[PDB]
Amino acid sequence: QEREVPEYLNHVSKRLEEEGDRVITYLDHSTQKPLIACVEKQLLGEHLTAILQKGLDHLLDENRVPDLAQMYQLFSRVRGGQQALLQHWSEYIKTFGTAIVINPEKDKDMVQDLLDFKDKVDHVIEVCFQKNERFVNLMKESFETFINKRPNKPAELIAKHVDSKLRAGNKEATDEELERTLDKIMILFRFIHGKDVFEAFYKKDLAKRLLVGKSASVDAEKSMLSKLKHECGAAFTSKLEGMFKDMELSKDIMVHFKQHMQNQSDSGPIDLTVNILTMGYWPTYTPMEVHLTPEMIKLQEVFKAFYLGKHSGRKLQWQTTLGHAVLKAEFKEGKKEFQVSLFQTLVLLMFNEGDGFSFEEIKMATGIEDSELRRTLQSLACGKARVLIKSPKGKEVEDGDKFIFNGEFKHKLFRIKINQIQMKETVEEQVSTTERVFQDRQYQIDAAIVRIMKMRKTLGHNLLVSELYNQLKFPVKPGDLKKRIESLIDRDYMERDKDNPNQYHYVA
Amino acid sequence: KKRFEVKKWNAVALWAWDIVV
Repeated sequence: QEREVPEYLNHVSKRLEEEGDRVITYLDHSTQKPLIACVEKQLLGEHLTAILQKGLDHLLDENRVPDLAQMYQLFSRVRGGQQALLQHWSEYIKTFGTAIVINPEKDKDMVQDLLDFKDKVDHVIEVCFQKNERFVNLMKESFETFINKRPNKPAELIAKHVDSKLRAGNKEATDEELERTLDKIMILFRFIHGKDVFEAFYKKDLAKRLLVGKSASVDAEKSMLSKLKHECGAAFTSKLEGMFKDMELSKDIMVHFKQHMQNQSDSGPIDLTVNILTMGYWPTYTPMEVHLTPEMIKLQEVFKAFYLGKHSGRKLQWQTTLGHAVLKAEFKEGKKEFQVSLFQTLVLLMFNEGDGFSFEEIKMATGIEDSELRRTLQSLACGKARVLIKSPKGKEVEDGDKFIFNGEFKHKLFRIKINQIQMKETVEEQVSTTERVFQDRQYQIDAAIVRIMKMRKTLGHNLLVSELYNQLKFPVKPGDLKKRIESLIDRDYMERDKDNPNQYHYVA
Repeated sequence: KKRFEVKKWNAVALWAWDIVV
């Protein structure tokens, strides 16, 4: 009640260490153990909360690994002080994890902080708790109890950060670290719940990663398929391996077509490339109304011709906007090459035939929807206008864009890769990619509950929730439980047993 | 020949079903 909690802890440490040698020289061994028992009651006995809540969490936040190990000793010797240690420090885990994801204004940085708290608690176990396992039990319990509460802020932020770690830079060439931080991804986000939204978003992420730019490594994606195969269903990693098999099918079609133009001897500059896919293992894509230069339409018909062979049973529903393409660009003061997107490639295709178009037939002769075309003009316009030049300036954009293509263009590099768009995405794009999972759980829980009542006739709702939580990779809301109860009654697999929702039957 | 001379068009797309449900 005079010194600080760490000061009193060091005093207790040294004063207990005093009482040994008193016996060692002169006092009695058989009263050494009564002496330490009494003294430890006098110092540490009956003070296992006012030392062990604040002065625990205070010196954990200060993270003095010496005194944390000191109190670990000083409360692993004592009568039961490690129980107070486990409870106070585990509540400390829950709250000091909870100081991340419940913050809706602070979603720009969540994943790195989660990694940080994971790292800190791991280090406090491995030295400050000296690889005891009770602490690990409280850790995992506390983490899962925490993240059952917010499922679909983290898994989406986590998916974006997983994709961010799946980028090809010049800074990283040791994928061993990215293997190790990938191991931390798997282990740490096994605490994070709602993995179906992460799963579908990772379909979106491999789409946005292959379709523009290039991935961090081949073995990185292979290791992720093998790792995410674990901890989820074995029919939950059928689509991803289907992605890479469909990519190999498209490459084999590429080899076949290149061999079939080996005797036609292409020397022309105009290229067509379609990597074709099936809708069972990929993100779904529906064509949107867009306008294509008629030679591209000729290439579409060529694509039909080479499409109709090789496992016929095939019928066109083409996409002609989702790729990125390399293009040479005429300007004054040099001819450099652009790596750009099809939304912008059509823009640049019209800025060959003339300079002087306006947003009316830029809206029309592209055909591009408003949501895509605004963000198309947020790249290389709404700033840095030396290729396209848009009459509204700044973040605010009005419907009056007047364009005259610029002769002037300056940069110090070749292969001018100015392409945010397809390695970016919009808010309602994310929201819609979430709703394609929201009322997609419907058939999942439908199948699960029809199988349950086909297995056990009576099951209260507080047990249906637990069987579903056992079975599924995401947490099911109480609203969705009412939703499936009512729809099962609509399709005659439930009857309310005893005229209340307490129990049910499988009678129609 | 043009203000962008066409060197590469590349696309990703889906091959679709053709059997009755």
